[PDB]
Amino acid sequence: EQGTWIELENGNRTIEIGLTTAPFAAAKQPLGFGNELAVQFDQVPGEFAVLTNTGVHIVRRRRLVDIFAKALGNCVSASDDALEREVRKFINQYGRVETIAAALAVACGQGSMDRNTENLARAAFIEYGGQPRLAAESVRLSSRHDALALYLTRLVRTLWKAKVVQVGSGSDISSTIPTLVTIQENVERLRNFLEANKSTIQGLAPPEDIANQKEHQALHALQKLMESISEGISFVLMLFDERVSDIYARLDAVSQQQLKDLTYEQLFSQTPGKELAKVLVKAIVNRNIAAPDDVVTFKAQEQLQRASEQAHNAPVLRALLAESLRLFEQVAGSLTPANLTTAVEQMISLKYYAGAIQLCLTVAQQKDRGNTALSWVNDGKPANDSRKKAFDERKICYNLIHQVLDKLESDFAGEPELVDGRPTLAATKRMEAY
Amino acid sequence: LAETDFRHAELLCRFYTTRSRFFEAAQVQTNLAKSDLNISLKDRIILLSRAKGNASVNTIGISRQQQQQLNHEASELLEIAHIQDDLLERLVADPRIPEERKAEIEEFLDGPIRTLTDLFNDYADQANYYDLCLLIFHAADFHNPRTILDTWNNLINQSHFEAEQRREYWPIAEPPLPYVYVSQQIQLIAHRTSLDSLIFPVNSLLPVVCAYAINNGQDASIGADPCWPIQLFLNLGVPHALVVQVLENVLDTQEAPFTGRRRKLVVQWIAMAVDMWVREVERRMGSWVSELLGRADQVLTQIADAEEIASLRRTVKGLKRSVD
Amino acid sequence: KLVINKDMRTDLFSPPN
Amino acid sequence: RKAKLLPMEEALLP
Amino acid sequence: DLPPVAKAAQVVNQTLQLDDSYPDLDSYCRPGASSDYEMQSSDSSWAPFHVVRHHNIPDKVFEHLNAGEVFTKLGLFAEIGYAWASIDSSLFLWDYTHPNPELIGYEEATHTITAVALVPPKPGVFVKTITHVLVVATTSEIILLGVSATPTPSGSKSLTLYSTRMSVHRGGSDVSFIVGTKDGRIFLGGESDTDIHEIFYQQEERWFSSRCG
Amino acid sequence: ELKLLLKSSGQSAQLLSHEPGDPPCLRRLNFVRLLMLYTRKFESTDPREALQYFYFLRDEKDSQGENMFLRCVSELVIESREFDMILGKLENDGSRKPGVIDKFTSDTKPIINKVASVAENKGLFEEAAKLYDLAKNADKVLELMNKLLSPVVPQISAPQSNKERLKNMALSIAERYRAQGISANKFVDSTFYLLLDLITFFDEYHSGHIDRAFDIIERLKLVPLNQESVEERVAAFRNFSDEIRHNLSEVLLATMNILFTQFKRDRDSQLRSQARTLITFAGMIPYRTSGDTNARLVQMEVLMN
Amino acid sequence: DLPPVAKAAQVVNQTLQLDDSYPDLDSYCRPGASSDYEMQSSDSSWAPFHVVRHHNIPDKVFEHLNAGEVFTKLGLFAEIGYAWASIDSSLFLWDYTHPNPELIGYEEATHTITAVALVPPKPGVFVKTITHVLVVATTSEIILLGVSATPTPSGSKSLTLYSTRMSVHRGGSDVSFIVGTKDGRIFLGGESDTDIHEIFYQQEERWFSSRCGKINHSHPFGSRQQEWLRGLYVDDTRNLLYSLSNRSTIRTYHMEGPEKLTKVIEKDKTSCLRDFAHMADSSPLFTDKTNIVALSPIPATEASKLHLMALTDTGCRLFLSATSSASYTALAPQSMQLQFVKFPPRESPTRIRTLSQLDKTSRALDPSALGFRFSPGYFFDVVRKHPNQDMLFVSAPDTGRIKVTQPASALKYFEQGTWIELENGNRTIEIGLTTAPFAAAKQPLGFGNELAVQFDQVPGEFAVLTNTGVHIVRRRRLVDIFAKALGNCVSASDDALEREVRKFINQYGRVETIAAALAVACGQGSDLMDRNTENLARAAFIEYGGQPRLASVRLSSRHDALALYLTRLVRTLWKAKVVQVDISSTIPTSKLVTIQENVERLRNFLEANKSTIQGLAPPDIANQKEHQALHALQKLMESISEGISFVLMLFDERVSDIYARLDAVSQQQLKDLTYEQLFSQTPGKELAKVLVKAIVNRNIASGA
Repeated sequence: EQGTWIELENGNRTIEIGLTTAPFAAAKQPLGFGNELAVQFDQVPGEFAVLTNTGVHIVRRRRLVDIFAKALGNCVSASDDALEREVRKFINQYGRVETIAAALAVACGQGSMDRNTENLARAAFIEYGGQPRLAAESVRLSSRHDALALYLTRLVRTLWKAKVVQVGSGSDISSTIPTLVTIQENVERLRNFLEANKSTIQGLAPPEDIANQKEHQALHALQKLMESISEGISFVLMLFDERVSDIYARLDAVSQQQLKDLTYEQLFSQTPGKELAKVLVKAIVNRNIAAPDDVVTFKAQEQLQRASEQAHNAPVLRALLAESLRLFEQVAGSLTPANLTTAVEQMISLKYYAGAIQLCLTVAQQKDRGNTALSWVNDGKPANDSRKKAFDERKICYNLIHQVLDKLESDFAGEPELVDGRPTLAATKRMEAY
Repeated sequence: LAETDFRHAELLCRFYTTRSRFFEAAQVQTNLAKSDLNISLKDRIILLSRAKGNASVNTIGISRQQQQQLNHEASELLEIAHIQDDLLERLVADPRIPEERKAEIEEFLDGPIRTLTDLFNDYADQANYYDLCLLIFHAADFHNPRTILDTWNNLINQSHFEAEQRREYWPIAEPPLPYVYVSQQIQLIAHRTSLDSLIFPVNSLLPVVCAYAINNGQDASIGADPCWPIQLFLNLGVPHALVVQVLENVLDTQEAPFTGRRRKLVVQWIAMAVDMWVREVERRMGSWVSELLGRADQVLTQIADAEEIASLRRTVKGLKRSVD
Repeated sequence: KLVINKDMRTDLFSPPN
Repeated sequence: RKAKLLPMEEALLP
Repeated sequence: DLPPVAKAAQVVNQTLQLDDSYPDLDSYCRPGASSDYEMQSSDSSWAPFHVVRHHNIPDKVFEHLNAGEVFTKLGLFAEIGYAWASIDSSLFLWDYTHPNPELIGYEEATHTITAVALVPPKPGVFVKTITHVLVVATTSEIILLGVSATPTPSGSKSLTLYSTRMSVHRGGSDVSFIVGTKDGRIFLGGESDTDIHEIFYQQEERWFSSRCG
Repeated sequence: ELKLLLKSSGQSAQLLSHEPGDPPCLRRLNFVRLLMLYTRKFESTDPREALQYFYFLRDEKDSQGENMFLRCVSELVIESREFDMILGKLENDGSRKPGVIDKFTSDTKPIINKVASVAENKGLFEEAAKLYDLAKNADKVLELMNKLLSPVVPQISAPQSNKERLKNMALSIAERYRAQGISANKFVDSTFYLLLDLITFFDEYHSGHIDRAFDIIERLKLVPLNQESVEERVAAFRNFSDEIRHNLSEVLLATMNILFTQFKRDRDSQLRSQARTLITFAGMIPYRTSGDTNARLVQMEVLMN
Repeated sequence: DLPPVAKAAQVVNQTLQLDDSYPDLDSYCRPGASSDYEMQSSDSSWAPFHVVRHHNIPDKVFEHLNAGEVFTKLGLFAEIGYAWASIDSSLFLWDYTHPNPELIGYEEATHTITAVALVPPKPGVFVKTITHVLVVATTSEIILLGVSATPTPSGSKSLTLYSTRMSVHRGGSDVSFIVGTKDGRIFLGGESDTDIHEIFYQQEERWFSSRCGKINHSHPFGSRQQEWLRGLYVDDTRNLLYSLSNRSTIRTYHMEGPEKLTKVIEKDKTSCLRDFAHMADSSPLFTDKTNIVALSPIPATEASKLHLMALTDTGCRLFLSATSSASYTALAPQSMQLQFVKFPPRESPTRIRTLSQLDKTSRALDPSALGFRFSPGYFFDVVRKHPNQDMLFVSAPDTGRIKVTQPASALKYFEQGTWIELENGNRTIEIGLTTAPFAAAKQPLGFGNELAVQFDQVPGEFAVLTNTGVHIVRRRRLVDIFAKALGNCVSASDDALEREVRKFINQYGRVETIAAALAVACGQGSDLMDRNTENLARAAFIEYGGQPRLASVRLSSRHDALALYLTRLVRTLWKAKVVQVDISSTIPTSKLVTIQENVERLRNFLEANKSTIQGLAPPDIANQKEHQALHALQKLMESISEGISFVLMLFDERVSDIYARLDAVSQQQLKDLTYEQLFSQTPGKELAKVLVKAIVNRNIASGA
């Protein structure tokens, strides 16, 4: 135990003592329950109201980072080998890893001149972080690495294994909006500290060797997780900033059920999570329309969606259509069969036959500029060959062209090619298309 | 009583400000910071910071000119006092300095506000505090394009070194990669300079940062965003129309390090910049941008990562459509 | 008003007297 | 426009 | 083998398991005894706790306290940041976080107040805007009041009292201790004996029962 | 529709003409003009029918590249102002009931911006916001919503006022933008939620809920209250949206008048210290009506002592 | 005894080791908890992230989306810059980086699409030009499509689709989650149950086996209660697969073989809560009412013990370790334990700029709806406090403070954080990495050193997909922050710079700060006024670089900064072999060019300021060794440039031809020649003199 005596100035009798903050709990079972260290960035430190006959005194629990920061505050004016002395006290009690994790935290603005203290914490994180070594292939990473993994973990512990959303029929977010922002701000602070000291942190800059190399690899991995964590949170905040359940209602079931049991861990560090994020953003992009390649494709869908939402103004409709086609063609080579089909169908509905056909041809030519398809047909289409793919991607475009021409003769079934002498509008679209 | 007691001049300033004679208060707060009285420098920073506020709003009876005449004077001194404070703070914590001299400095600096000449020569320039040297140039309206640029180069290199030594050591927490710390030291000036054209000349500084990003290999090799020099300046408030105007000038001259197959990276910058430009117009430029993106495409064929280039050409031709 | 004078300064890295 | 699906013959070897 | 963010996620998972393996109370308080302390001076940078602020009792209750004839008592509602003082048959609440607090008084009580407590309400009895129930025990009755401690808007919870028309005879056994459960059960005890009493209360009026027992 | 009509390439020609590079015995019809005339008659009060005829122009463009059908729908919406009917009404619950144009093309993102773009150019911000919000273009919605809020931040929110009618739409856009996880760039977005907090700060201030209003301003960390925060808060003001710096004058005075009232009701030292802080901040900040404001702030601090 | 370049090479080797000693994640996330944050306004120059551009969803996609009869869905393919939208039985892909994209439509499917994913292909199955496999899951079947995402001149992948005849009937279990492994294995899960399926496929058709098959790895039977999945997550570095259930149960599966999947750990929320209760700091932010909304695997390259991050709906990041029962027979873990918790920050987002115990009670991230983590710890949290507007909390490790912290026992999970606001109506759907995965080293020590890789790999960028568009968020480096901050000091005093510089020194230390100034002075960060910023950076490098002193000498921080910057410019080269034997070059030529340009710009900077920079001009013992040390570094720089030019010259010829007509000893010497030896050791110089003497001989045979 750690203890102290508090004297509230004489003549007043204590009457009652009550908890003002939320009840402490680091875990939901006895194991892990009392770990104050794990929650010093999730939970407010415990505050206690002490009622006497003269007033209420407020008593606050002090965390590791609070003690470490104030102790460093006593080393500012003091010596050089006085810091080493003060740090060893912490090491002999909390252990090297816990101690360095505290220094990292204080360097990042956690803690109770404050600049001198933060610089001192930074200095401790550098000079006392240890180094990687091999055991008895296998390497034991530095305490500096363990400290970093420890600090990062504690920032995301509330949400890591948590489901991203809650579903009753189309609704809620598991972790509150304001807490995700703070978690994000905390992580971005950490990232910033790493970059702002890329030069002086050992293992961050590029590099006995196997030790320092695997140290360098492990630190790199941690940093990629952080930016992934930041992106992931930035993504979930974007979800609930738009009309969410509207997307959900108009989803699959595998897409609906993948989102149901999606954890933050999966979003942060697993492929199925990235894939679903892509599905979701794709949905909100093809709805406001309802990488300069992935950006343009969205604007094109937005242009085409607005065209269909019109009262038919040759100027406005033609403009939107013409531009939509302009954009799609710029990203022809990247268009997926699903996006191409929907686009063509929308253009067909707006009587933009020629335009639709021109897009399909362009897409066919861009997914195969070497004409692997022409040679594969000129060679008799040998099975087991790998130009088939190139031919298939053109056949999907050619089929869609059939649908356009089909719908054209259908839409204009019974329409005359000439009225009062000159050609109609239905005739000119037939000529323009063909 | 204000003439010989700081804590009584405090009330006289409070007396005026409850009555809403704001100018008369800033008039005393400023005249008090310039005084010969025993007042700490950090208090004089408060005085000038309050004086700048009290002289920012109209007060009944006092002119607009005399109001700004006092706000400008107070603001100038506050900028200087902030340099002097940040300077002293760093000099005292500088291991390179003897503990005997540090006391001699602290007595001289920790009080009245000295001239930028005194702050630069006997202190800032000697210690090779390149960042604070630039703040002095800005605060002094220092007209010289070269020395401003030479100081920027030294500030970038010294910053890159401090960050690479740290990364080599890891040092309590994982330090940042070099360009991150370099990026921090520019942002710190950018907000603090308020983006004056003299000490922050994008015409020259952006090529320097882009050159540093190549000559020191701060790119995809270490997991960095290859377009981090563009991302830096755009987010700092530099106009899109200017950034693309500079990258245009870089892509044609082909002065080193912007030569050979490294120009593949110049086009990536141009794609990012222009892309962020059309996305900022479609959210809310002429022939010369279309002339460039098409000319940027010759570079990618002239260089023909076989799939990276191919994918990049289709990002350029996408932007050419978005502008025309 | 700034005037650089590298000529005669005071050694920032040497004590006084 | 429905995406052109090039054949399996090109896709898979040999 | 494994990509970067996947390797890191493994370290994170293991690290999470390390923190969640912090020893349980049973395993460091095993049968036996201990006197293990590291004492710290109150002003030390190592102090495990410290005083952060004090809030003086407002003068308007010091006046009422000295106006007391027979009985006075003080108490705390720390979970909503309120304190209270009873003077004979009168009760006064106030927010101690506030610098110039208003007194919320309840002087309907006819007999001396002996205990008061703040308890969760029974579900499905009151409107949702009622966060708590205020139990006031006198030498004659146990009185229930509705309470809304909604957070308007800056420091502590703005507080309003609501009458309920729920009261029980106190009976022969003094009430000095009132405690409440998560689900709004109210238990009573005191200094006359060891018996534990419970207060039931209901929404409906029934002919055979009562709203409050 | 039978590829028999000879359309006139140029749209600047007369209704009937003979192309210069064609034989003299054939003539050409300016089909685009033909439909444009017929439509103007019943395009004003019969939009639905007009669109049916505009569709035949889907296959044609103009000199500027716009799709003729899309342009005709833009002009028909600018004139008729039939947004709910033709474009689909986006209710304040998050639904988008499709419009009549949805039948003809599914890519309705451009025209909704076209129509939103002009109405924006005609100072009709309250409409341009509803239209941009219909296309889920939050970059523009929040931009315009910043302009409509800043003037009304310190105003008195009274029944049916222009504050209520704008605040209530902004909140209906805050929920639908959080429940759907939508957001513009942090600059536009940060300012938008910041104004919403300030609007709450004055709505509590004008109601006399001094304690509650003081707590809100404290969270925002916009005005320093302890001398240590002055340096950082002053630097932040430099890069905060001018829609915020505009209302700095009224914020300082309300906050001061808040401390001012609480003083007349140790604590005295604490209010006195905070009073000072506001002054020094205002002294170092050049802002709107800094003259009258800095003076009043100093007077209110003198009465405290 | 030891010449200049060999002395400077010694400094490089020791600097490389210093960067590779950056603390590993386990070391600063030790058992316990943390709430350490420094929050930055999003408009501040110190912001750790910022939005660089946005891409609206194409209008045609809005037309299809509002034409949806029953079901719609959006998603991201951030690896290739593509997004997708499904409408009932139709799918549409598009390049979101393109300003006016064309929609790649695919409408062969007969039933509603419920999931879509882009995974790697199975090796030895498809033509090499097929870069990915597109998995499309409907309510009736799963469909595989070949994909070729070849880059274009514009910088955005060209996407073409190939049919495969590969498909399998779905069955009774919904498919909402699809993930792929590095080797092309495809795993499936959904909202019907917790079972995990795998899709197999092969090139050859057999009479006893189809080209495409599906199996249930869970082998369920008997009594089963209601429970389904919220997500699937892969970690190739450990051959693990994780699932998260709607009851917040975490299941770990191990791939003991190319076709096997074995469940090895099952940890329910009660177990997590029990671990949490045994920790010193318990909190009301994590109870039996709390939900885990997302997981994020942590790879073995980043950390040995910590395997997984779990995010609660209250915003707590739970970091879990996993351990095997033994040390030998990949080895499967058998236990998982909650070890460390990062609690939420306290500062909420504000329009106006507002002004040491463990904070375990903050509600700032409550509720957290979506969460993502990317190495080395970039964290994105979608906070949904209001049902219309999402708020994005984004944080990174404070790499600068972590690197300087001393001793190791003082290490904590320091973070830099910020709030990015999305406009009203923006609902975030997904967030994905657009750049290459971050890695500063190949093992936990050194892995997270952002500072070391500032100039070797572009800053990380992340695509945030919403229902209205795609927003690009970019990580900011120290040099980006330093340059931006100095840009604000252009119009200020001599003391204004010194004040801003002192902020950097207190966080990053003097060496890292001066190295950033040197980098900015050399044009780093300018790929984003600029002459004045670079001149300010020069002024900071001179004025605050320190000086040499007697303790054997302690060189100035200006010298260490130059050594640190130079080392990081060549860290990918130094210890690498020059060649790979058909002989080729280990380092791509394009990378050698940029490195050389960076070294030369550094040299050019020193020459243009030989008169104003202390130590360059000749000067008592302290300044002497300062001059000698700086001289040695400059001799190494020119040697580096000469060495790189020599390698480029070599491969412009026909090296394999030269290598053939060569003696064995010289073939062996060239086989294991490193760049360090070429730059700083006589044998590299002697061998270089042999190769030049040999290339000209060959050049004469070609006789061009």
